[PDB]
Amino acid sequence: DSFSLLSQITPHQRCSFYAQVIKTWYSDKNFTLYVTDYTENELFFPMSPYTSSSRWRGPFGRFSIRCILWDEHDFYCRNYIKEGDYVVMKNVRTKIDHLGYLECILHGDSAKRYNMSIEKVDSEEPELNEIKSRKRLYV
DNA sequence: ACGGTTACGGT
Repeated sequence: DSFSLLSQITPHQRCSFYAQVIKTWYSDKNFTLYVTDYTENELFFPMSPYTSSSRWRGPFGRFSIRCILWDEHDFYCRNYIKEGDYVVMKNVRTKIDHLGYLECILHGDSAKRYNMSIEKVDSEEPELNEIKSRKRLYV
């Protein structure tokens, strides 16, 4: 395998990437992240800066992807991965939601068939240098 | 059934 920029991923494949967590949302069914590497993808939602009432502060346009975490991925991350953290996600599955937007999914995988994972990366890892420099262009 | 639909809500 190898890592891809969010700009390079497409629907219905397995992929790995480094990203920054912008937004998290827990429910009693799953844990959801919205992550960016500050590269654009035409299948991402165009986040608006004009919204009345939003805690989103960017990036705006098509720069972030929703990640739905199920089961062990959910339970592990829900009280651990926080907005602003950096993460590395490996071998996750992509699909398209009902409105045609790219989206990434971590199903429960007890049989350990897929080797999926998500861990925090220390804010200072040099693997984050690109995300950090690109971010400079949008702030 | 292996699920949750919409870019907020801020649980």
